[PDB]
Amino acid sequence: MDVLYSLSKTLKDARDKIVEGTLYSNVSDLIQQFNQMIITMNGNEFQTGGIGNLPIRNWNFDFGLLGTTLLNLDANYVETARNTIDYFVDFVDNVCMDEMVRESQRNGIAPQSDSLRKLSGIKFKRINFDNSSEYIENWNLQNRRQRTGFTFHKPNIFPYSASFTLNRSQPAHDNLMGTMWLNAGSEIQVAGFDYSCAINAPANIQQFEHIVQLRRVLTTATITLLPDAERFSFPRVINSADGATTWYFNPVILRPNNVEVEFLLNGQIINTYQARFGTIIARNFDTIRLSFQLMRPPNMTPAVAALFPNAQPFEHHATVGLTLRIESAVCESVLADASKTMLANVTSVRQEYAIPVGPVFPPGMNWTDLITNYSPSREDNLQRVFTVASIRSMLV
Amino acid sequence: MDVLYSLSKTLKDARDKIVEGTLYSNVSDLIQQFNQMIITMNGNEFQTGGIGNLPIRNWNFDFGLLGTTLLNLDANYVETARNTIDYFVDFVDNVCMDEMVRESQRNGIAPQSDSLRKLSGIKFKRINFDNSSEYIENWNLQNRRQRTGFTFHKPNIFPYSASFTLNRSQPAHDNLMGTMWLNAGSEIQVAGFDYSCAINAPANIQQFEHIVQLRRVLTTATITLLPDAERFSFPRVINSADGATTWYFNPVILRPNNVEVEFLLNGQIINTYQARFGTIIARNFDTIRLSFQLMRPPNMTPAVAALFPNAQPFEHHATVGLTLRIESAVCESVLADASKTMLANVTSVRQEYAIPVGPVFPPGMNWTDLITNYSPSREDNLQRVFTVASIRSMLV
Amino acid sequence: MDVLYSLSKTLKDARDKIVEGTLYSNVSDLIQQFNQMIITMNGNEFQTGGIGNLPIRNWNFDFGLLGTTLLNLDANYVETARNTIDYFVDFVDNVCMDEMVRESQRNGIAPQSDSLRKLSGIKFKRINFDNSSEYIENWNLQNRRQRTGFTFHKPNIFPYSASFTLNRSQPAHDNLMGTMWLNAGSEIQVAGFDYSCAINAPANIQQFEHIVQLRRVLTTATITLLPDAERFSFPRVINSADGATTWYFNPVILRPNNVEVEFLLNGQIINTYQARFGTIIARNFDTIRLSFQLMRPPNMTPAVAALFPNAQPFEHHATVGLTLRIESAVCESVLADASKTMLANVTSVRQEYAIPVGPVFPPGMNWTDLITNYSPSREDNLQRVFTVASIRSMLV
Amino acid sequence: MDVLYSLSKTLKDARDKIVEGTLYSNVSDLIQQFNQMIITMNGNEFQTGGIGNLPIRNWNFDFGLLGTTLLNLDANYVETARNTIDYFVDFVDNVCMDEMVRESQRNGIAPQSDSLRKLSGIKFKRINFDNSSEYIENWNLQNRRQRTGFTFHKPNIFPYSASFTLNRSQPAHDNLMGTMWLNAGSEIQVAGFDYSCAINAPANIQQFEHIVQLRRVLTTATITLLPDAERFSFPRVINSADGATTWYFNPVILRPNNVEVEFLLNGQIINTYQARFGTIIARNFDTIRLSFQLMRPPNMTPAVAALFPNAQPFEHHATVGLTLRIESAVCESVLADASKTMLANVTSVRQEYAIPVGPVFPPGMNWTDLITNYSPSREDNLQRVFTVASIRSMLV
Amino acid sequence: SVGSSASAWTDVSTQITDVSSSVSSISTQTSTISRRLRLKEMATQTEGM
Amino acid sequence: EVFEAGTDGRFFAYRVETFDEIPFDVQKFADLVTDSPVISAIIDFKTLK
Ligand SMILES: [Cl-]
Ligand SMILES: [Cl-]
Ligand SMILES: [Zn+2]
Ligand SMILES: [Zn+2]
Ligand SMILES: [Zn+2]
Ligand SMILES: [Zn+2]
Ligand SMILES: [Zn+2]
Ligand SMILES: [Zn+2]
Repeated sequence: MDVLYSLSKTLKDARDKIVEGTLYSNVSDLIQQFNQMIITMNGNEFQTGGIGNLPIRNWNFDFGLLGTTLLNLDANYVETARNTIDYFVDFVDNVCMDEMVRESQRNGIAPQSDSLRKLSGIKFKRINFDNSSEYIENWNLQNRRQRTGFTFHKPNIFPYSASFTLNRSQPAHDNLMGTMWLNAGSEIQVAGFDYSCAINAPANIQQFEHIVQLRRVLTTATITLLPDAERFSFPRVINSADGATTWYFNPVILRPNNVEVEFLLNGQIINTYQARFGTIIARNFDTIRLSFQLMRPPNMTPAVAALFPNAQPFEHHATVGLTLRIESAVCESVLADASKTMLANVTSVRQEYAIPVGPVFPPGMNWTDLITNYSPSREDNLQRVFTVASIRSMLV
Repeated sequence: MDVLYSLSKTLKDARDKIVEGTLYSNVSDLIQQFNQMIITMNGNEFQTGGIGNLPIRNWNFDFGLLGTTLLNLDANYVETARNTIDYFVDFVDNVCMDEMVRESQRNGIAPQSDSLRKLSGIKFKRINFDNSSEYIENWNLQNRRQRTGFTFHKPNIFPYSASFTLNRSQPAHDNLMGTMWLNAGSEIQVAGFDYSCAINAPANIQQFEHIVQLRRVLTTATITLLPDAERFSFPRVINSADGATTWYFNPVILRPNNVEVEFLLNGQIINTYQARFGTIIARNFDTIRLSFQLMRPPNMTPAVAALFPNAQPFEHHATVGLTLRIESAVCESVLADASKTMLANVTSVRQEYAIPVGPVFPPGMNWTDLITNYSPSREDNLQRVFTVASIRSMLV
Repeated sequence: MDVLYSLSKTLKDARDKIVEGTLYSNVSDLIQQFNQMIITMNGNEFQTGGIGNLPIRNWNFDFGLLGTTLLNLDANYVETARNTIDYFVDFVDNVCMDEMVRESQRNGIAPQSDSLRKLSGIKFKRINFDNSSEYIENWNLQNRRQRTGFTFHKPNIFPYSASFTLNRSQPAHDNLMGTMWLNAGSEIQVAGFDYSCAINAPANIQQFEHIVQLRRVLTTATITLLPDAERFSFPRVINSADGATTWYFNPVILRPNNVEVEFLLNGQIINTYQARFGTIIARNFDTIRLSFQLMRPPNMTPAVAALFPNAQPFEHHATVGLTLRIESAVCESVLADASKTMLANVTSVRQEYAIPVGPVFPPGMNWTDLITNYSPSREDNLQRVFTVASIRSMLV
Repeated sequence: MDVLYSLSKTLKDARDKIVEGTLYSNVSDLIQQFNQMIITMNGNEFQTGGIGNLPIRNWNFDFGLLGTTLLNLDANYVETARNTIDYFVDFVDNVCMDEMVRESQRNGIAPQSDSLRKLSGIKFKRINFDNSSEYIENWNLQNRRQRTGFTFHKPNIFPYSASFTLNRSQPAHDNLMGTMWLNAGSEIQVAGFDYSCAINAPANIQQFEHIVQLRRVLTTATITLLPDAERFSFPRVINSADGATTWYFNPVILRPNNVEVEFLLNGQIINTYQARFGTIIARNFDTIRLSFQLMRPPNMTPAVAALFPNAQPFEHHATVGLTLRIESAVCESVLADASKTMLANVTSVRQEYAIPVGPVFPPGMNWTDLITNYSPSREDNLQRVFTVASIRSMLV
Repeated sequence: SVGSSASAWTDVSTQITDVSSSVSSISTQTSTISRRLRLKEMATQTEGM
Repeated sequence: EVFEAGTDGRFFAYRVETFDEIPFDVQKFADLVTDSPVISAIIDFKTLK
């Protein structure tokens, strides 16, 4: 991985720095690294692609080196380097694609393709140089087993889940009490509804709770908490629990009461925020516990009093809500996120070449299934393919 | 700060570039910088303080120089360098944490911890090298009293405030007219509601205004403006101004009319946008003035006419919304935003070691309190701690 | 850890091989390694701390080298070596105890005692030699991020839980349908009972399902599956789910029908066994789904028909069972088993010296609580303490 | 086999002993053996896989020797040895997997994979060194036709069979006399039941006999014999012999009378145990004869006398039992047991790669089918694959 | 089912069972299946004569 | 590979290229026989061998 990353980085630096008119002092070290790469790859035969529709490609390297004494690079030097750069870029792109389309239950972190396995030989270690990207840095630290993490903007940590729970119900679904939530990406919208508006509840307070377990520990996370769940704020017709029938929801939004957000790690309360909205910080957690309450307004204007009678029928259903968006976080494991394109790259490569479904990843690289069952083996293979995808995107 | 940043940058470069097999030409300058740092730090005693639960730690530097004379770095070289780098990284992280948890009312831009004060001596200036990060670059500019610029994605510029204003009201709250808004992060949602649907208005037009005064000047801001405010488009039960009673809101959304978004700097109109939705540019501003209108539809189908009677009661209340999202901007002062982790890092470090509340920042590093009263002392201390946080995040 | 294990291994080899009359050629390499250990440890001061009732002990090393002059070892040589080995064994045992009684939430895999932290310095790497034990091999593999493996005989993977679920119940508990299970150690006994004997079932079949989620992935598992559950096959008086009353269970065992044992990994069926009893192999799994059925006998002899009437009362309650024992398995994470004495050693050391409860392990070193909430921090600390326990047991 | 085992053992020793900082005197002989391996394997082409989903893999060996002079091993030596060891371990794992998934009716003891057949040439005999494992030791001894012994904890010697024999029966199944047994793994539960409680039997004694023929001779066997068979001591609805109907069993357990356990070899009484319960030793046997009597209590209390009337109906049925557990044994032939993982390893390898059912082993390597028809060819193939599985387990 | 998935061709039924001769389970399963492969003969689902 | 069943209860698995019997794999003969073409054994295994 480090050798493949070094190949890609050398080629990117060759494209960027080997330009017409540049001082040779600007590229002396880069030219040395490029010539080392040519020297190491020369005389080696590579084969990439025998899986799905990825065609069998054979790579031979017999390229000449680059000059080292001129003062300023000219068009001749760049023309000489460009053909080698193109061939090497094609080779690296195909190696990255070959590695991205492979998985193993036993050793998912080890190279799977024949080409990357050959590049793990000792003789290719000479190609290795600066490993400065975030993903390669994490790769090396994690190989050494050092505390390292990835920074995500809008981490895709919650598998899709639109569900409801009815604590009070009956076959006619006319006097209900419960919670409905959407868990999607970095967003949690939860809404606790009481059809009776807590007329008969003790102290006229009804308590709703929502517990979300994250499949990986998020650290140094910035969260936006808002007191309304706009997703569950309009009339809906909702399938029953078993799909036997449909029930009617007619929300009237009351502000949530006694809002408490607890960020817990292994059942230990790490962060607690009471009646706090806006930006909050969750330093280290794997579980989110949202506790809110519906309180009857002790004083109601005539229209408000008309909304909530003493007994049934209940035509307007009192709802409180919360919205929790993870703006950014840090996680020791790789995740899909709104900023990076690693998951998109891997999925695109797998789909374009009809890669047969393996024994590790869900078919079609579905992220909801992947994050629902994010096992250590899946984490290993996902880190491998994501690092390869970043390496490839460095050039392609 | 520059010396601390240089230590962190040298250690990050050493971790990235000192890898087994790499050509020495790839690290010659890096090895020279690392040896310079070793020579400068050797023989010096440092102590990271015991503030809060942060442990007292003593650091002594007696390290040999990294070797030259290798064509390609080998495993022994990398092992020795890794031992030295590990010790130095631990020292740097502890110093950064010690500096992040301290503040002063006056001279808050200067180093607070003893370690960073010692590192600010002349004898350590040798360690200083490339200062390329945005935060260190802006630190240097500020030290030179030059123009500073921080680029934010979704700047956290609006303190949380969900409020309403009733321009026409009465105890019954059956015929109201006013505006209700939420200002959170980079988002402003506003909604002007008229319960009479401007039946008695001078020209069947009700004018609504919302002024948001930013506490720091934003430049080169791209803003998405959308017609409706979904946050205020569903039925609600809202406490009265003093909490004595609650009123009922039953919006029916009419499109906003004669929309007018003005971005003002020091009371002077810099940008104006009329009937424009989508992406707009506010080049330099510190105030936003949103003026919209509810125009009664001159023609109404029977269903529409049934919602808007000539007189009370008004069961359906006309509403015109507006959503304004600052997707990105540039500010001379540091701010929390979605992409960066500076605020989260500082808050996490303060919470982890139970740092007592200081005399500068609000308890818990609450961002709403911080930016509601973003004083120059707070700005100095926040820039200092954010720069230290970025320096630390380079390595942790 | 590797240095501590190397010390313990050297001392064990010295005890086993330095015997009266043995040829020096049988110990030449061992004597050289022992003398290297003497040289490395000489001049170093160690302290084993006073956590709990462990006495604070100070260790000084000023030992002369072992001789190399005798063709065959004699009584004097053995006695001198015995004195030195006794001191070193005392030191190693005390270090192992000091390490076992310590735990950390942040870095549990790193050494916690100051003695083992000092032994992790570079100067002690000379002591390191053959790492042939299973636990040290797995430690080294984990440090390199390689596929680890621990082979357990009767792995203690199921936390103790004797519970029941009543799918059909009533206040008088005379017409019940449900399941009762015991998941203890490597054993799962489950029994589905129907009081009506599926008289009114849709096809005279009552389906029972038991899902046991393993806390860690098990591989290469030999499993004995037997039809009947002897534990839930005799009359019982069972507390109600709320403890308000007691109900009577009077089983009559019927053969389980359509037995499907599924071994699932990430929800995917890795292994399936239909009506297969005896020894089966689950190659890789983390969940067990046992599906069985109570089928009403289509034909009954007069006594059998007498047991099961068409309506209540039901004095004999039909029951089907299943027993599942994991004879042996392989797990990447450490576990308690019936063969190894690591858990017993750690628990004994903690209890002997009255170690106060730490922040990681349950407050008895209780295996049920530990394996229930088997967090990654708990796993790291458990691996550390178990490795140290094996190192200590090499000597003590 | 010996060459493959020697490769695996050399690689295991290299992993365990070639570590950073260790004295070269600790590995001098090991380094010579490793170099001999390199010399012997150099210039040879191997191919593995091609059966089932096991992928085709080509191996070419061109490695330099380890000849660097040192006092203590350093990082360079360890890294070079690690690269070589990684390649060799991958090769050995693939060869072992290839050999495990193959079988032949004729000469199943001989190598099946072409890789192992090539490794069986004379030119590779140089690789051969210490053969100390139990399985390789037995392999070599059997090649020499010396007595071989595999020691099993809880040998899997009895194929699963839950059966019954009715010596007296009738269509109503209300007056039955017979025996029901479970022979599973190392456990034999037997229960002789008489519904009449020997009211009309000669001397009021009924005699039951259970003969169990072991498929292979067991020696030095430790057995636990217990009076009661808890599996056949609760009410039970059992199927008819031909499944036409179901009969009822309502045990009342009487202690077995005149218990004789005969361990026979070729029909000759080798061991005899009379009324002896607890731990017994069977030194050499291939058949077990459990003979026990149900004796009607000559004197009964009224409660006991109520259970056994002179004539029918017989609501309570007298039952005597015996439980026999083989805790440990020694067998010349290979078997599954509770402590080893070779059967599990072979089954996992065959299931993972979808190996087609061969001409020797039953589908899915069902142990019951294998041990029921444990033919000499099956025994040879099983020994081969188990030895290869142990060789692989040394590394993987 | 005596197969991977349920099918009317692959279902076990009454089979009063014959204790006259020591019978393997596989034998009973295959005989029950063949007695329906006869209806396969008379359902145009055969290949040869 | 040929799987074979009989109403008499006799089952045989073998290879086409050489007629040597194979461990009969029930649960595979069933899946093959539910869908794939079924061939009457006019020249059944014993006669073929
Ligand atoms: Cl965004
Ligand atoms: Cl046991
Ligand atoms: Zn964004
Ligand atoms: Zn419902
Ligand atoms: Zn009001
Ligand atoms: Zn109950
Ligand atoms: Zn019968
Ligand atoms: Zn055991």
